[PDB]
Parts: sequence; structure tokens; C-alpha cells
Amino acid sequence: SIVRNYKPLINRLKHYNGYDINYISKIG
Amino acid sequence: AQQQLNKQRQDFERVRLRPEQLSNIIHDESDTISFRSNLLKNF
Repeated sequence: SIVRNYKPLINRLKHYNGYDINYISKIG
Repeated sequence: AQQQLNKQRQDFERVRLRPEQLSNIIHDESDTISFRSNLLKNF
């Protein structure tokens, strides 16, 4: 027998406030 | 001959009051301050 483990979700922040402001700032 | 004195004054003042440009004019901070980069940093 083997156990099936579900490991919860750990994430790093992708955007700053829903947006990535580096690219937005370039284009702006 | 008061016109000759005036021409001399003009030649002197054109050299004296001429503004420097794209050169040793080097500015301090508060002139070369980027508002965009500070706004991004603070964001």
C-alpha cells in the first residue's frame, strides 16, 4: 500500500498590485 | 564717435553674457531628479 498525499499551495507573488508595473512603466 | 563705443560694448557683452550649454553646465540634484523612478520605487 502507498499513501496519497495532497500538499497545499505555496506561491510567490507574480504581480505587484494585479499588474506588473515595470513593463507598464516602460510603455508609459 | 559714440557708435564705436557702442560696438565695443556689444562685442564685450556678447562674450560676457553668453550662456553655457550641453557642457560644464553640470546640474545638481533637484534638477536631475526622475519623478518616474521615485514613483515606481514607492509603488
